[PDB]
Amino acid sequence: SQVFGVARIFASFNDTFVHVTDLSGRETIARVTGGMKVKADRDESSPYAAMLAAQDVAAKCKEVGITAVHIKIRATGGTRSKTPGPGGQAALRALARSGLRIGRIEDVTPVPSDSTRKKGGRRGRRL
Amino acid sequence: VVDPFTRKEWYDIKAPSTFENRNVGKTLVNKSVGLKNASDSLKGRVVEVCLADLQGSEDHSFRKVKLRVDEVQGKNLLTNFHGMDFTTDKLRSMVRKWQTLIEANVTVKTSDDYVLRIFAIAFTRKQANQVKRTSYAQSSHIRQIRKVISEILTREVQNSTLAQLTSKLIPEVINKEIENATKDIFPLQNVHIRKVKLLKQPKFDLGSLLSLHG
Amino acid sequence: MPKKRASNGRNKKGRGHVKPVRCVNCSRSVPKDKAIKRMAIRNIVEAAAIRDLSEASVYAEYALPKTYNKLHYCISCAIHARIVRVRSRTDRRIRAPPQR
Amino acid sequence: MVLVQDLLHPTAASEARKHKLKTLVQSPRSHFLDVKCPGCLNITTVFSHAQTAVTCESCSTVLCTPTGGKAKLSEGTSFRRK
RNA sequence: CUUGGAUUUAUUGAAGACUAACUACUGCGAAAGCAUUUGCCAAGGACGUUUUCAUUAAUCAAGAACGAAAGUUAGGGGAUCGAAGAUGAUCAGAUACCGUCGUAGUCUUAACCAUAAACUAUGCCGACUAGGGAUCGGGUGGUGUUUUUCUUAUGACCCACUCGGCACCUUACGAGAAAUCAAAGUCUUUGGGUUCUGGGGGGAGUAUGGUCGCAAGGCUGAAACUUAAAGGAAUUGACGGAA
Ligand SMILES: [Mg+2]
Ligand SMILES: [Mg+2]
Ligand SMILES: [Mg+2]
Ligand SMILES: [Mg+2]
Ligand SMILES: [Mg+2]
Ligand SMILES: [Mg+2]
Ligand SMILES: [Mg+2]
Ligand SMILES: [Mg+2]
Ligand SMILES: [Mg+2]
Ligand SMILES: [Mg+2]
Ligand SMILES: [Mg+2]
Ligand SMILES: [Mg+2]
Ligand SMILES: [Zn+2]
Ligand SMILES: [Zn+2]
Repeated sequence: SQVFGVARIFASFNDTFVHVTDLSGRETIARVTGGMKVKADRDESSPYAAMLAAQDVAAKCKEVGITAVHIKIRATGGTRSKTPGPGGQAALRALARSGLRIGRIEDVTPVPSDSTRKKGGRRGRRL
Repeated sequence: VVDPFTRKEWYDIKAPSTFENRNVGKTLVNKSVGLKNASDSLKGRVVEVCLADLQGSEDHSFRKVKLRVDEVQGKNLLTNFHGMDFTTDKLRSMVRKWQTLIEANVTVKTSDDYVLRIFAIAFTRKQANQVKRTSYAQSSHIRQIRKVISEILTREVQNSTLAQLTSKLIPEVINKEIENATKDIFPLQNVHIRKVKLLKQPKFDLGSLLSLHG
Repeated sequence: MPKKRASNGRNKKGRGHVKPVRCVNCSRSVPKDKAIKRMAIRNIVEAAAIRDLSEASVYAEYALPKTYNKLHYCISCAIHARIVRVRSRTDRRIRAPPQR
Repeated sequence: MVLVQDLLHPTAASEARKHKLKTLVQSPRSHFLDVKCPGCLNITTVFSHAQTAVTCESCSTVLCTPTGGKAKLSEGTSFRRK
């Protein structure tokens, strides 16, 4: 009965994605991003924008013909953060509100075994 | 201006019969137009889905299974356990401080030309009574355990022609065996397979594949 | 200038010079001892959002998993916000885990 | 242990506790366990810390496996003390 | 910065990197340093020992062995960060942060170099002095507990003692200028055995010569002249875009 997707929320700092796909992954549905719904450069990762994006994605899904999703969350990963952004949670909330159903939530952030050299240099990033 | 959302074709994902259900869900592709065909495009599509999705029960909500599309037969598309997996949020909780973990990787040619890499995580046990905050096994002991695990893998992969191996993996029999083997060296907790990766593969072997589904 | 501490970078004693770790926030190379290793075991869903998720969702009980991030901080960085918390001379000797 | 220990005669317990060296006089606590094998009726005066795959007088029976300290007496074997 | 879907989604391939989680007041190594696998190759401490030699021992100016990083020559690669350099803001200005990019490298392989806050800013060997628990590696004893294939026997703990290295509290009568120190104690109640180093600050790790180097530099190392303080530790303040 329930037609599924995989939500894929790439929640980096300074932008969020919501990238709904089929179960194989190849054929997408909607790729809606934070910077797409709020033209302010700053307001990309910002929650409201993320929420809007999520809503848009949901709408797209509805148009297509899908009922449920599998939340996968990706923080920037590897050389950066490994910390889910400000607007992943917000996006999720938005999705929930939309009524597009939810099943099996994961964080598939690519946390390495032993990364190749990080940002900054040795003395780091000195504001 | 094209818009290929109307120009689409929906197909149903057909799982192997080792699990409860032989049907995962619903994928899609473009039509089989001249020059670029549909079946061809399909053959080679990895559906990574939960093992609780297939089996039904929440005991196997600690697992995942990559499923590679091989044969496209009458819309429905037959897949093969291309991989077995743990999602990050399962094994991350099991790695806790103040107790040693034991990984074990094993390359194994099955009876068929299918080089399986099969992993095996196994944590060390905080015993009953223990006041030593730590439960660290000696390096030597750990090594021994790893060796044992490898041996086990060699025994039970290689043998039984790959399909059967998957089935065996399914309800943790291998893990249990490993645990049993260990108990003389060191007690251990959990003990799992974690992943299954795959290298080589021969001609598609269509008849054989079919003989799974029936 | 006298020694503030006996330990200093702490774990390095009878350990020549250990391997290092990169900080989360700064990406400053900090030795994996003078490190400040807080363990962020957050739930994958936001507190108020959990209810929403439940309302949305299929199944019962659910995974509702936790993300696991062992965060390393370059001392200075930690002092700006994190668990550090500048103590008095006599209070520095106390190594017991705070709160609790 | 404080002020007036009276050091020539300790209680034997203390001596037992302390290192085989760090008493009044040096005196070891290794023993010549007089082992009998299951086979031939003859007694081998086996030093308890063998350092050797201890055969019998002639027959290849294997009496004691030399563990780092005291020897594990291989299988169901019987022994006298010293 | 692209959109003539870059990014994002999914399978691969190539390359050389690294080797998280594990990871601790944890372990080893003469230090520098060393954490995936298995294997190989030798060496090593601790231990245990009713084994064997009998002064072979302790420390060391000559000389020797190693020796982080960078740099260097010469080879491979180059992902990111990234001295150089481009470049975008900010300020009276700012070739500075911040920002974006990013040759050399970073990483490696063959040669060097021989320096570090190579810092425990604590030479080594020896002995003795006060409590305590732990903690790693050995080794004893427990009709202790569980494993369970019936007694088991290994294993793994529990407890006590044992020797061993990378580790708290009080009084110090011992110390110490004090922070503090169970050694930095057994020193004007001055002598266990040794090597090395220092003699107000600067001038100066310079000049010079030696010597060592491909170089960069290293080891070695002045004086003239100058100057009343330079330091250390803490105390009270004042202050801090610290809490
Ligand atoms: Mg200061
Ligand atoms: Mg000074
Ligand atoms: Mg050491
Ligand atoms: Mg060092
Ligand atoms: Mg260790
Ligand atoms: Mg590892
Ligand atoms: Mg010399
Ligand atoms: Mg170099
Ligand atoms: Mg820069
Ligand atoms: Mg400028
Ligand atoms: Mg002078
Ligand atoms: Mg001062
Ligand atoms: Zn930082
Ligand atoms: Zn005989």
